[PDB]
Amino acid sequence: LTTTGTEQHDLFSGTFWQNPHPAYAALRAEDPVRKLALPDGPVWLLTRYADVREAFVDPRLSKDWRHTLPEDQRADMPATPTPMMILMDPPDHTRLRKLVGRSFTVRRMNELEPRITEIADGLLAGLPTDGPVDLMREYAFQIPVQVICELLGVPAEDRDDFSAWSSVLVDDSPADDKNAAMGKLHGYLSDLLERKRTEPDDALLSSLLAVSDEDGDRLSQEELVAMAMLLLIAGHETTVNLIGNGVLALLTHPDQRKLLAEDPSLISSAVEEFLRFDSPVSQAPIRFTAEDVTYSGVTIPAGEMVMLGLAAANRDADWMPEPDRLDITRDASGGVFFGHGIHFCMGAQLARLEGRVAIGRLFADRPELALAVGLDELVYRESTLVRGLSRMPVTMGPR
Ligand code: HEM
Repeated sequence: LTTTGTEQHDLFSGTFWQNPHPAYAALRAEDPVRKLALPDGPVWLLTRYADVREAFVDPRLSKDWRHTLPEDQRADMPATPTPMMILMDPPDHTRLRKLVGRSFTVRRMNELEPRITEIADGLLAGLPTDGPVDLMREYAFQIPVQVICELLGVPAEDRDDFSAWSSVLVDDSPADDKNAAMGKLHGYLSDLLERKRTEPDDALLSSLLAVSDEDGDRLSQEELVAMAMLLLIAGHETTVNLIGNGVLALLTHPDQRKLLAEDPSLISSAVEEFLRFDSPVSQAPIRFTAEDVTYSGVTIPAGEMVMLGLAAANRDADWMPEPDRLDITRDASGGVFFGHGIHFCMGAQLARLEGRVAIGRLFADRPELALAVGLDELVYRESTLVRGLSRMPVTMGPR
């Protein structure tokens, strides 16, 4: 629907998709705990930073879908549709992350910088010198999935096929295409595991197979494929939009772009602001209420679905002073863009690394980069959990 009073802004419909921020601010001020009638049913939205951050660590906001279901029917059901950690609660979540963390290390993420810088340069060389091009499809879409390929150790021949299948999930609409692309990804990854079981290498897939703890416990076929699938889902579309929204932020702010060109080393700090200013994960994945929770005088009953407004919260003036202004020189301190608590983005370090390499190399390579269309001529994807551009037409300019 829409907001109410003073002046009303569209929600998850119409004008919302071009700029959801005026709508986000109205909610924060007038209506911060709101049951929203969506296509996929009724979900609650928390928009105030303080509530969002609290909700993240509150155990009463569970990742278990069974909390919607009555008492006597929960014994029947699995805790998860697939054994992914983002859908799991403690202590099951604790064991899974502990075991994957033995392979998906901050070191391994950081070790990819040379391989990341290669992928970026390869696409930059493949972009035209003269004339307009689509920066989303021809650059922004391509970096993350190829980083994910290097991570998992997907064969070089099949990398372009892998890239295409994942892009169908990122893409706007068709559902059957999204359901079948999942199918041949899940097929390819499961197939790949067994090939790495007899021919191992230095890549993450082969690394995850051999993982043990103190007790001698490991990962089975189910969990390994589910982790592979999650790494791709949670790390492709999300990273694409950090690159996308971040480049947009610079092109639509001539002052800040001057600051970065005159001082390239600001890029690490710049990424941090792009994540706060225009958060690619607009709302966090669904949480379910185990018991009744109260926020801003509104009680969400037990069994309801809750989304945490990350993009909204990151512009709360109670947290951040002058929060609508883009300042790359800022100090992040507690941006809920990577989440907060037990579920905090497990690939967050890879995400920042890809963020600085993609955005930093591009503006170095193409200093006279410009938008090819007006800001109101830009089209965003109409998806709940994402803020992101379907296309970004840019002129590369001379030199
Ligand atoms: C800048 C881009 C990214 C953003 C904004 C982002 C955001 C998030 C957020 C908000 C969560 C928590 C979801 C929740 O609490 O419901 C999350 C979880 C996760 N992200 Fe990311 N992410 C990004 C990139 C990546 C990358 C590159 C990877 C690695 C391939 C990754 C892997 C994960 C995983 C595995 C989780 C689940 C952690 C857990 O629950 O134990 N993400 N991400």
